[PDB]
Amino acid sequence: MTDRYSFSLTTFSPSGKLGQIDYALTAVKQGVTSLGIKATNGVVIATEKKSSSPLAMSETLSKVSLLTPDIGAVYSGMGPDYRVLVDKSRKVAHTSYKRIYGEYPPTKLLVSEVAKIMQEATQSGGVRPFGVSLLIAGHDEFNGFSLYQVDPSGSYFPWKATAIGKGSVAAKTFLEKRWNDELELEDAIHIALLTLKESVEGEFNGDTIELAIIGDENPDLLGYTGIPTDKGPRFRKLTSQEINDRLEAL
Amino acid sequence: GSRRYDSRTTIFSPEGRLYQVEYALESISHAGTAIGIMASDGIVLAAERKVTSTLLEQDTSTEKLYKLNDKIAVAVAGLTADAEILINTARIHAQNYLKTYNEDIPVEILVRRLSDIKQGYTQHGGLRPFGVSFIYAGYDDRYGYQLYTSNPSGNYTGWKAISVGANTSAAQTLLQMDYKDDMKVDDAIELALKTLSKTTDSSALTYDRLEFATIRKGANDGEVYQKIFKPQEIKDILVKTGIT
Amino acid sequence: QFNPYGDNGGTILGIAGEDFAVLAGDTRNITDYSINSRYEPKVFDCGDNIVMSANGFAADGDALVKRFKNSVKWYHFDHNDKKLSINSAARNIQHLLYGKRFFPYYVHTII
Amino acid sequence: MDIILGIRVQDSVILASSKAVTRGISVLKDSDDKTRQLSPHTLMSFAGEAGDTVQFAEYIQANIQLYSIREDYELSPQAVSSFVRQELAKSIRSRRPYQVNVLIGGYDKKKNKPELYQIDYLGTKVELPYGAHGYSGFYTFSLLDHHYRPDMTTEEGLDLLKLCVQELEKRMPMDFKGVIVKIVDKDGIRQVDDF
Amino acid sequence: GYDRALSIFSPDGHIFQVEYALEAVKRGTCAVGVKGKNCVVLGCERRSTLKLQDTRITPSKVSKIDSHVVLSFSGLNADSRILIEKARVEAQSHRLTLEDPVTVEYLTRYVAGVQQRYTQSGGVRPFGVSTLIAGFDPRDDEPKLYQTEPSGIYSSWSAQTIGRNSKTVREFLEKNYDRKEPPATVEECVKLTVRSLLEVVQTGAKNIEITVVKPDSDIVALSSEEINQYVTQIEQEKQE
Amino acid sequence: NNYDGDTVTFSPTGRLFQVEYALEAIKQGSVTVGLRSNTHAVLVALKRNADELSSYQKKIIKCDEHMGLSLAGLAPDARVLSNYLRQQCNYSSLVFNRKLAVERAGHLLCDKAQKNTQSYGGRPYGVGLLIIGYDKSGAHLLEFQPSGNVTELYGTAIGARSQGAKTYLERTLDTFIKIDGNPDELIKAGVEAISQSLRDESLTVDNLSIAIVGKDTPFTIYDGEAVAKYI
Amino acid sequence: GYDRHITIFSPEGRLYQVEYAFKATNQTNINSLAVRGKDCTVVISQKKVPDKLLDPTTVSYIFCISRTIGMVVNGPIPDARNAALRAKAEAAEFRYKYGYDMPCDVLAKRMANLSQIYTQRAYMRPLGVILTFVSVDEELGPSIYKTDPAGYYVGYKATATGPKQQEITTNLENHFKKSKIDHINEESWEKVVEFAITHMIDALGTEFSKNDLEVGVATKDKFFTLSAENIEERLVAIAEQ
Amino acid sequence: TGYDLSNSVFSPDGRNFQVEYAVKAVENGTTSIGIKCNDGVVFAVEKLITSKLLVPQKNVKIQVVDRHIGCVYSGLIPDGRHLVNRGREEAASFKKLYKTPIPIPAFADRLGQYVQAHTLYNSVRPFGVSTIFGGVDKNGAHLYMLEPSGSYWGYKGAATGKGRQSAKAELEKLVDHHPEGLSAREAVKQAAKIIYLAHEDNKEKDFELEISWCSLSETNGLHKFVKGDLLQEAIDFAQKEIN
Amino acid sequence: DRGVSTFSPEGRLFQVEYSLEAIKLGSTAIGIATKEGVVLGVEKRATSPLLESDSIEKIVEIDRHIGCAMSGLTADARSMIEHARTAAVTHNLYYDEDINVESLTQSVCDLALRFGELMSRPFGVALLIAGHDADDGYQLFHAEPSGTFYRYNAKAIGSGSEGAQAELLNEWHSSLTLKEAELLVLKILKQVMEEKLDENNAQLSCITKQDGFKIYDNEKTAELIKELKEKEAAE
Repeated sequence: MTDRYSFSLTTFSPSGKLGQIDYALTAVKQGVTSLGIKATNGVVIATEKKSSSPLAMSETLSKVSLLTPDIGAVYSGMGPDYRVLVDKSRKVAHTSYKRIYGEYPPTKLLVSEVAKIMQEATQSGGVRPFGVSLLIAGHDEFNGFSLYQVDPSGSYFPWKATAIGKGSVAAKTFLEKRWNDELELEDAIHIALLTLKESVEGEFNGDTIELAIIGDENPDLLGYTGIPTDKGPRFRKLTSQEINDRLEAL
Repeated sequence: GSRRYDSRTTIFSPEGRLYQVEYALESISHAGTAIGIMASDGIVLAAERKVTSTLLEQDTSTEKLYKLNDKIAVAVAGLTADAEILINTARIHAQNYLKTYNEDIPVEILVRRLSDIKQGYTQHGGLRPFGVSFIYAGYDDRYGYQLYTSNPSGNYTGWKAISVGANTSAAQTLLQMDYKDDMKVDDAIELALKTLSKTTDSSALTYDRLEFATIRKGANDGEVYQKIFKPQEIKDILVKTGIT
Repeated sequence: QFNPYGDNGGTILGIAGEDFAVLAGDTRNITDYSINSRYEPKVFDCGDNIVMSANGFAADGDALVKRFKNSVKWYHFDHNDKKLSINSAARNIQHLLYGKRFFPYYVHTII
Repeated sequence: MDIILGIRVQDSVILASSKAVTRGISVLKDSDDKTRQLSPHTLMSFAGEAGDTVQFAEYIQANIQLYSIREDYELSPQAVSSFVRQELAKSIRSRRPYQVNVLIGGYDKKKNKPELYQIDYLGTKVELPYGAHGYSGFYTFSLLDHHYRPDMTTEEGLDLLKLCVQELEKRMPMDFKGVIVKIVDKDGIRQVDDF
Repeated sequence: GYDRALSIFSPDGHIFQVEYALEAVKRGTCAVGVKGKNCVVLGCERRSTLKLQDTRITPSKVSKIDSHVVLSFSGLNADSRILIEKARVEAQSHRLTLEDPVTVEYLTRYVAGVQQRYTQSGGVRPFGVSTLIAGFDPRDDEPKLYQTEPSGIYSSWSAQTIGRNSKTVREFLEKNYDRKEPPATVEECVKLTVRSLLEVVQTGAKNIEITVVKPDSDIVALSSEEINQYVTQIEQEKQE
Repeated sequence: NNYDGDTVTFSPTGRLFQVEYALEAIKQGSVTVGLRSNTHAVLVALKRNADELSSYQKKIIKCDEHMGLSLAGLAPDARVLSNYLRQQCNYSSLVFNRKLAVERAGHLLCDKAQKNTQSYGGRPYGVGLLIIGYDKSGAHLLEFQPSGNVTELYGTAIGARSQGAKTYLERTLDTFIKIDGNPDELIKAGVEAISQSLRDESLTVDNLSIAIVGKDTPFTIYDGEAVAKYI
Repeated sequence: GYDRHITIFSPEGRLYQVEYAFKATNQTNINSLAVRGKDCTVVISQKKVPDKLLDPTTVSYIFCISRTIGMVVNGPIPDARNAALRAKAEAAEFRYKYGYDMPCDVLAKRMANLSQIYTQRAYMRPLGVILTFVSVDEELGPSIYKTDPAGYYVGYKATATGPKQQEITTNLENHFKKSKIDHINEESWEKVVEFAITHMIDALGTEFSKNDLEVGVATKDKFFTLSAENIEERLVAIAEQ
Repeated sequence: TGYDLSNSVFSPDGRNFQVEYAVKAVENGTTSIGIKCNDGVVFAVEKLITSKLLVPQKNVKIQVVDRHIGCVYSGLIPDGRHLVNRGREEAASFKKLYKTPIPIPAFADRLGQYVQAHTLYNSVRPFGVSTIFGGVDKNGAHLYMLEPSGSYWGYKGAATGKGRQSAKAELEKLVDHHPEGLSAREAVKQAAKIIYLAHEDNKEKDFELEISWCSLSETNGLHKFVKGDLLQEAIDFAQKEIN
Repeated sequence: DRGVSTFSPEGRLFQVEYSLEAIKLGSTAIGIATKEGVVLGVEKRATSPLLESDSIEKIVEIDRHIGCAMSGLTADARSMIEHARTAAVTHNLYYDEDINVESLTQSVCDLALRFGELMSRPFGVALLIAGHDADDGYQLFHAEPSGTFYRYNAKAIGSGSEGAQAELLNEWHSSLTLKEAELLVLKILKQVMEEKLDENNAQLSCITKQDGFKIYDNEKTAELIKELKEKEAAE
């Protein structure tokens, strides 16, 4: 009994590659396309809710997740791996930050913590790397809006806009043409919806697309009043109805 | 049992080298070149980013150059995430020393402990080594300005000028050719940028593919200042030496 | 509060001659002002021609004697049935007693 | 233990420490040296609980000597005193704290200044022109408040000390059997033999 | 904990991990120790495909373990630091409990024991290091030189060398060192030591280090010229 | 073949080869014999020497006043197992004031050996044991094998060429089983049984080892001049 | 390829051990199906007792996890019981720690997480089972949530599992295309059971006696299984139609 | 391949070959059975007489757990003992916390979960026994059989080892011919017969028969060994039937 | 590869058997028991003439009444000696007496199979343990990395052992004097040694009840070598 796997399962080959990390990235390649775009007054992250059977209720499977009231995540690769990373990311925001400083962490620092967790699955004994890439969008008081990509190695990079998974080469090209430093949030939502049509096969409506924003504070989403300095979450998931409203004027 | 799947990361080859250390060095040799040059009045750190996209957020970015404390910085060649693990360790180590002795940590002492951590992964525990080489740039009141490198073997050495990552062979030859002991910081800045300019695998060296830092005696009398260059500052210093 | 010790009374006595030795003890056993038994032996043959008594708190006395008897048995097992000499018994018993230096056996022992 | 004093003058630190070691109604020894050299320009005197004092002193000595060899370099008096403070501040919250008070007198060769640190068993550190632990301080502080000058010579410092030892031999109820005096300056540590 | 028996026996009765550790020693820069009548000298090659080295700050090859004992080595540099630190800690601990600095034999026996332990513990590989340990026992004037190797065996030597091309320089010392008459001075002993290194080294430039250890904790490193004087002078005695 | 790397691996026919190899060290072991009547139980063991200059390795170990054993195979493994028995007999005495039933001794040994056949990293014991004792239900003989199988017998033998003694004892069954009230006659039959397993050689004075336990007889071991009576 | 023996990635980014655990899922050759009523959630699974020596009452792949949650397993019984014991313990602990009954979807997520761990940590094998959890949730209403050896899980309008799962799946999709709603529009659970059995019959093209099926029903505040008798009474009503 | 070299590895069909290899060790063992009866259960087993030298009656193989449960098994005997030791610890801990003796279904899952746990890791080997066990609790009699995979079910009657097929056929006849039930004293006799019938598939060495039972009316719901007159009476009824 | 505690198909432990090969490569050690004492002698075998041979320590004191010589991977022996010394002194502390030679040897041998996956491999050194005690007199034991130990009237271990042992088979009788045994050890050592036996490359020792365990100085052994050649010449 007990874990006798205390040695690394990821190691250097003679050419210098870390095979398991490369292979994890390959699993990310097969994954469904997701992307993020940074506007001047917001960030949008989106992906396709590709359902497994039509008997499945795909509203019960959220690919875009709130981490803090001002930070959201989306991924490409292995869904189950992502789900547990979200669980851990949410928790580490509290244990390693909020319980200490009385406030939620800034985006890059939370990203830093997730990256640490993913790096450890690349070196610790008896585990394989996480088979996902994350896009994390957030806002914080002193850095404003930001967007980060985190890969299976634990490496992360800040982006103006990017995409991952299946059709990411084509989608990165599309975004290069359309991105400028003057995009207003609504423009970035529209560009996100256009880019995502390229990679989607079947139905393309508000029930097959999942899309969230980091934008203005939402006092109506707070749940209480009377603390002037608490103004509400900047993270908002767009509804099925909200997505369709934007698809007609497309 | 599990023995079947153990790669044995900490054994000697029949020649008496450490496979995983050698293979980690092979990995590092494909990373963005980083250069350190030491002058009588300061130190330069210059490093080349890994083949950028136009959409990368260049100004809120950091991949190559990190601050360990106010008197010490490192340039990274290898796996970024591996490097962050070691950097946080090094930052904590520095603060423990300051807490214990009420004095900033001597550069070598910090370098030695990080190198000892790397060494441990090559001798026990059966884990893969960190795929990282560092260039350390720092100042203390015992040796003044100092440059060191460490690599996955946990071996460290001091330098007047050194490169790590891709094309260190070409870079070392060029540095050897033009380096002089009495050199100033501003000459060293130029030497670093020209060396990257000639060894780079890209067509031309632009501001957006670089990180750059100096450690000078460059404020008010006897006290040391670290300058991590903003993108615009790299753009200017690139013109100011006539590479663009 | 619980008191882990009691006092079972009695007294013991040992005298050595030129080619013999005696170890004597009364056979009464008491607590407070009551007699528990008029015949409860507290002097024992431990093997290898050694007799032993550990007089005071009987529960401690019995535990000690048992541990020493067992010590003799393992001495044979471990050292090719060699006879445990009286000097060697005494030194062994010192270590049995001193092992509980901070929670003593409440006995005066004679072999 | 009982009497340890320190005075920092222009160019040196002087430590005076009583020689008596007493248990019950017997003076067991009258030539005890209540001091350890931590490095060639740093000296530590100590008083407090029997056994604890020497064990702590020698433990610090071993650590500083180890540091010296490792770096081929001598820690500054300030650095050593901070190390010592931290050890005592840990100790005070242990299962059994070191009940030891210390004075650290060192010559800092980078600054060319003598330095005197007073640290109690709680890890309470202070840098002072003159210091004392125990009942001694109740006489010597006010005496030194009066007679001490910042610019005194080593020789004026020794006279100032004679004044202290005289008062203590007059008013203290115990016979502390005189003091061993040591000077710490740019040339290291030496002992005055007729005091 | 990671447990693997990495040092184990092969059918011929060899422990390959220990023997491959010796290969790492063979690849290391050369090191020599020669004892005189009244001193010991330690010399070390430093390879010269490294110019732009900063010599003020690069770890030197001879390490003081205590004020009266020194240790040099050939093999993995990172491995050697671990042994030196342990040896340094043990030296202070010995002073603390025995109230006397270590004998050279004692310190050697300790370092050797550490090396041996790493050849029969799970989860660790042997040290890729051999060492020369030299000095003088407290209050003694008889010089001391010992060698240790990855297996943990240690022994005393009149003079000895380790690392690359040590077979060439052991050859030299074997015909040039007279047991009956050891280099009766510092000057003579340093010379013989530099002569043996020149059999293997190149130009005696920034390529030879020398450290001299005399009794009562008298240990001094020579700098370039003082060495260079020996280099020049021997070469002039050579044209014959 | 591919399935004999460790004890934690079944072969495709359901065999455990590392256990089978442990069994093989028993087969290269010097011969020993056990047999009993209704009043006594006896061990006879042929001791092996290294050469003419050496001692003849002990094969008989006392476990308690009423119990002991003989070994064939790896001796250090017998020392480990006998030491465990000594402890178990001893625990029964100190805690329950009760001499350990030979049958429980058997079950305890089976269970101890079994653990080493189901977990990674350990190995099976490489020794077989014959256990005799006299308890509250009379005389007993037990055969222990490192597979964990323990078996109660009237008589048996283990080691090289133990097949001869075992056939002899199989024929002699009705004779020895009723050598009650007679120590020296149970022994002689045991010494006879062991003789059916000798080759190139016969029983000498520093070569033969006998033990007996029974109704009014502590487990005692005879070697040297005290076995001359029997050759 | 040792990347085929433990849960590390293959060069094409795949986990073979997880894929082979999916193949063990069908070892029992049983099909199961679950549908939602208005008021209830019904699950049915085939019951096959080959050996005459078996006590048929002890042969089951349906489990009462809590008062409110039922679980049916597709996969070998030892792994199925392992999953059931764990889910029972997890549901009890949740109730104790948080003061309310563990929701079906939350238990599904929790078991899905445990399965995810076996796909990432080498020393644990995946369980060769698929787990269908059912309840009438106090917030969400009739609920079906299903777990697999990859650690994937999702809610369903209805679902099916086993070797002939595709047949049953398309059968059910075709009904929901026609009906245009999310569930069986029926008041009584008896009729939702009748629907389930009826659509299993069309899709598999076989008839069932009372001992060929096994049925579990979830309502507000209880999950229960049916006896051979309650099933016969249900078979009888389908026949008279 | 090499999928079969390490316990807990799925082969590409979805099998754990090490467990299937453990089953081979079980099939190689002696025959053992259990018959569920009116108000109880009966267990019997074939003990090969290796030699004259085995002491008759004194190498017992059926094992009691708590006071109301019998266990018999075929395969590697030590593995069976290890499993019963665990069963005993599980029964003690149930009784300690809950006071009532452990119900048979409850007991069956404790063994099941433990056996199943030995198919989860490559650092242990699966159990090389199939185990037949059961007894009487507050809900009546129960009989169970448990495989190396950890698979178990409730049985009307059960058999394993070399003669499992012959015994299975024999058991099937009793289940068809007695749909109202078999009495405990009746079941003891049938058990003897079936062990004798099943000994056909193993007839090199002759054998010693061993029987045990729990019956609410005949043993007061406790496990006892069948010896003496009742044993010989059933040996004779078996002898009669092979002739 | 394969686990460190694996049996071969012949029922032997691979790792133990392999350590026995390493011992065969070791320098020669010989011991002879008499009624007047036990002699222990070894071949120093310096790997190079610059190595100072008196620093070669292959004979070692365990207690006043117990000595030990070694052959094989001799660095492996440090911890066995350390254990031996502690077991001897500890026994004297607990029992106020000398520890039996057999008991000491059994204790050392208890370390031996404490390897696996406790140390990572068996010891690669064999020991000759020699001493006196009041119960069994002068004794010589050969302790192996198998955990087995054997009492011997005389025994050789190391490279020249199969030759030396046959020689000891012929020369040993129950009445040898200590002096006869010293010469015999010297004689058999000169036979199997590569280099020419002298007082610098071989070493003698004995243990007598009266003076305990002593290592002979080089002057004293030189004489016994001189006395040995004169005996051989004179017939």
